Amino acid sequence: QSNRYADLSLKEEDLIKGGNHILVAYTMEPAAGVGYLEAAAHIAAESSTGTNVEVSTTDEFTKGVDALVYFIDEAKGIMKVAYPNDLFDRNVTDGRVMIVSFLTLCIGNNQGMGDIANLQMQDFYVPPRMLQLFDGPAKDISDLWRILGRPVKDGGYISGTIIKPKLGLRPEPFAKAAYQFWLGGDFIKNDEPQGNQVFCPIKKVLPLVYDSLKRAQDETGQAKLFSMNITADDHYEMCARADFALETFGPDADKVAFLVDGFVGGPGMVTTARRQYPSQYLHYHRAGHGMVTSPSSKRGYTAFVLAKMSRLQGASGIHVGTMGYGKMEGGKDDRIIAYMIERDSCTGPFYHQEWYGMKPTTPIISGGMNALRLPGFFENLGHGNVINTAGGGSYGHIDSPAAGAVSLRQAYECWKAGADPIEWAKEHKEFARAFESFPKDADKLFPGWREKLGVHK
Amino acid sequence: QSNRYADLSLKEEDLIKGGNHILVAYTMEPAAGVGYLEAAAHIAAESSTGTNVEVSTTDEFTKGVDALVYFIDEAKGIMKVAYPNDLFDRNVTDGRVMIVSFLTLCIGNNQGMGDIANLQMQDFYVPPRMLQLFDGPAKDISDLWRILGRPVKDGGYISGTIIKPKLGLRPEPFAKAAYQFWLGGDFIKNDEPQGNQVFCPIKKVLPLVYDSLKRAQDETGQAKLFSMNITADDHYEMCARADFALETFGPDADKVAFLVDGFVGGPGMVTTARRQYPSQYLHYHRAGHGMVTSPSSKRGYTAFVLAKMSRLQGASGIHVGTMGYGKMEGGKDDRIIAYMIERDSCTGPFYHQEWYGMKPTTPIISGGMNALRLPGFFENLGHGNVINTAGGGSYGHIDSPAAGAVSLRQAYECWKAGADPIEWAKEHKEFARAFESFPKDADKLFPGWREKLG
Amino acid sequence: KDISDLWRILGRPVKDGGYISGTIIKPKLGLRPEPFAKAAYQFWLGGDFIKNDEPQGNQVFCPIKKVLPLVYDSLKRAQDETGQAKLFSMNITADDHYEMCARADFALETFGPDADKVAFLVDGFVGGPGMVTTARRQYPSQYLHYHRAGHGMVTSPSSK
Ligand SMILES: O=C(O)[C@@](O)(COP(=O)(O)O)[C@H](O)[C@H](O)COP(=O)(O)O
Ligand SMILES: O=C(O)[C@@](O)(COP(=O)(O)O)[C@H](O)[C@H](O)COP(=O)(O)O
Ligand SMILES: [Mg+2]
Ligand SMILES: [Mg+2]
Ligand SMILES: [Mg+2]
Repeated sequence: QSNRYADLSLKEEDLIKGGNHILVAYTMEPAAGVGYLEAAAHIAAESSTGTNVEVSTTDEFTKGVDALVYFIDEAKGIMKVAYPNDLFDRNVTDGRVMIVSFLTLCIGNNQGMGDIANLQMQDFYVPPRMLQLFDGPAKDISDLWRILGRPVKDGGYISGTIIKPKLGLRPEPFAKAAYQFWLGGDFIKNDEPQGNQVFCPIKKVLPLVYDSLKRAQDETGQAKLFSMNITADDHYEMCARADFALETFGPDADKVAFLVDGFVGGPGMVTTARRQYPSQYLHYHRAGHGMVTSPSSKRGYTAFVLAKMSRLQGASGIHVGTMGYGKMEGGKDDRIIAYMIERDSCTGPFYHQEWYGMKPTTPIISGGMNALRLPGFFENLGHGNVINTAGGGSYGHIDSPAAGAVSLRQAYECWKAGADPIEWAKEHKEFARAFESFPKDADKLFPGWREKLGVHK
Repeated sequence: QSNRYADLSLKEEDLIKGGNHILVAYTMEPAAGVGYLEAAAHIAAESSTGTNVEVSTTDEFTKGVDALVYFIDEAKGIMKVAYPNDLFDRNVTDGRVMIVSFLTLCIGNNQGMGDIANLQMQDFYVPPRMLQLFDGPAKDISDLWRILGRPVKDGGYISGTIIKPKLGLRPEPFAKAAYQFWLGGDFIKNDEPQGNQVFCPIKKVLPLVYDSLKRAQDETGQAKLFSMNITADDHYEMCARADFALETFGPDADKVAFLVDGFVGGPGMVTTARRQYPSQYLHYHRAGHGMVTSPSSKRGYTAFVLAKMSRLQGASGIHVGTMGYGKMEGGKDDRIIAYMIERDSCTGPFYHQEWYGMKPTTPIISGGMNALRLPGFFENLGHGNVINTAGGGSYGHIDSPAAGAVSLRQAYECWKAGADPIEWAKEHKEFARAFESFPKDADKLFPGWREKLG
Repeated sequence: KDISDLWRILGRPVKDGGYISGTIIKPKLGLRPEPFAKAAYQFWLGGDFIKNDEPQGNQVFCPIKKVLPLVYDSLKRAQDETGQAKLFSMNITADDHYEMCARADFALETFGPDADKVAFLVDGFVGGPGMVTTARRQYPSQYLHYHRAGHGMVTSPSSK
């Protein structure tokens, strides 16, 4: 099928300039005894206009929408395919494109082919017209900065946490833990699985959470933010939770973000939040993604691809990991993921992308961070225009959750001032106490801290 | 954490009899330098009530809902976890459980832990009360048999296809292609990506397809079935397509199945079809699943787990592959996947499951099949109470799509009669002509066929 | 839905699960919410199944919003004490389609994790096919209890 579904003489520069194709770059390894080009061509066919044999029903018009392999490097195990724009599904309702079609064609059936050892998407290019037909984000970090009374341009670090334990707190205990963090921090979110468990019903816990928000706001003089999980199988269940949340928070309802477990939940749930509640910050939680985005995986698509898709879907923010600075699987090069979702112009691993003013998706950092690890994280990224949720780093603090929230903020102020963390600790109590809260991390990152800070009987 | 999130003295037999836990069996390999139990215990914690450090907010009540490792085999790389039922989310609207919560906890964050090399679910057990709170299927194959005028019990083989090419046919060509197959076959479905492309809009093609269904019904005197793709990001787009489909088919609207790309589309799209249009057969298409279900994968979950979940979600039927008899990745032991979704009582790789009358999900066979390959597939499976869609096997036939449909039916009749395929071909032209349509398959499966068939 | 779904909830064989004990709340009209809830609790200590009498709904002396949460408390209390599941069949009969749905929605929300144990009773003969289909099509996952009040006006042995 090489003759029909491959044209290795096409120039990528031309395919991009034309603006008539979505381009996709994969890593690929063919099965034993299978030629590399024929594998790529079969993938292109199975991912667009054909199957594994000739069919009587094929006409010449069909060939015009064939996906085409325009580049392969067998030595490097790379293949690139051009997908004509007209292949992708459109809403009958409003003509917009849908991400589920992109997934179906470009990373659907080709993941189960017997003649393919493995196939993973590394990057993709979206031309101007296709980008115009995606929803894109309706809210972004600047809306949160505005609420917090900080500059809508470069408003900087937003301190946050997840309520701990991840499951098991009853309504009153849950509301109290929320209150305690907000005395020092900006941002609280449900842990990914917390919803309407029988031991902590939503109708009971949420009004109490709002009371905690009000009390913290009155006492601190600062606005507070809450990100609520509305993930659910039933579309109308999602809307029921959402409707109840906004009514409950009343005059502070703009401060309610909606969290959706978008990876295991799928594009449907993300779009429900985005289209039915565009005026609420949409928080994309990627739980489960590791099953394909892991460094050891040669299937599906990468974390980078996921983040870039989420921006098109209309996520206000998305988890991008800790880039090797915490407890999940990530490395320092993952900073490109944040750049791609927050900048108007950025170059991915294979494709440069212009966003033409589409709103930025906030990079949200979570997973094993604390005040001691943050200075190193910020140095790698180059800035702090982020939301940083730290469950362990906050509730794990020896003094209080509030002190934990403060320690996170002081760590950012330390890095921003370009100061020495140990010396910074000498003038910032909460930050200093984080060393004693997480001594194993302290010994590794800042050896000799006990001696320098006078932490001894 | 081992002391808290593992109790290897718990008896699995007791955990099952109690009916208070969902049990899950994984393959697991810890990261380098990490002990197996400490890995397992950490996995249990991250999948329920805790994190990687102690927190001041922990109370004693939280421990009662801790997930517990109750079994490990470091040598075989197996671990099993008991998840208390109360952990899982419930609708405020109607109290039922949701599959996305099961996914979030049992195969969510645990796929990205740095101290875990890999982790994949092999099987799970659902106790009676949790099962009562799942939607389950509302329609099944017996509903199709009833329409087709066949016994609602063991109605047997349903011949089918996918329209080929998978993308690109315009409305009139598309509808004409549909008509040609139905002259011989029962069942047509959209290929997984076909919807409202600009070269073939739904409002244009669907009325033409219905015309094709009517012409074939009048001419064959047999009822026909069509499975339409309604997959879409927007819930209300799905409903727009569904509403239009039912109105268009009018008095035959009961013969319309709704196809959903449930893996890439997610539980949200499946439940939209299941709950808003329960009286329509819901066809679960598993496009994308190979990224975790592949034999080469050590992450996510297996095809078996996926299929078992789909039944809980309320799929009327789901793709289960060709079990090593076609072009995708599958083997003969995959027949257990079909058994688990269609039987009332079956034993999985790790757990026996009673279904207590929940409707069976139809095993749908698709992917590189033709009349020559079917006899081997049926012998392995043991029956033909299946829907078999063959795109290439049908439109690939040298004579016609109708002839292709007949050859598929004749292949089932051959196996059912326990006949020799080469000798069966001597009395069935359509079946015989399938040898010439796919000579390469013919040479492998039936060497010397050219001489015997002349 | 059918009786096998009820057998399943009750933990009995889904095939030939046998006798389901039940009752109607007495007096047929007149109990206030607390008295009504108490009567429900008392039967459920021994029985499986309770249903509204055919006319009981939202009378001014016993509003639905008041009584239904109390009935659910009684169902829970009986379940906890007997270790047996209990069933309740609620009248949602009403002229207005949207009144029926309001009652149905409120009932399922109220019963929360036990909402599958709520049946919907419809006075189908005097109420007509419209009301029956409303329950059947808008709430198919809830057991539909057809009450034939009024039927005797034509079905009587004396009727021709
Ligand atoms: O459940 C958890 O583990 C977290 O709350 C982190 O808690 P801690 O702050 O206590 O570690 C986050 O949901 C994960 O980090 C998500 O991972 P990611 O952002 O990589 O997708
Ligand atoms: O798109 C296709 O390739 C098919 O129409 C097969 O066409 P052919 O009959 O022409 O091969 C099916 O969708 C796949 O088999 C799905 O795979 P699975 O059932 O394994 O999920
Ligand atoms: Mg979490
Ligand atoms: Mg297909
Ligand atoms: Mg009565």
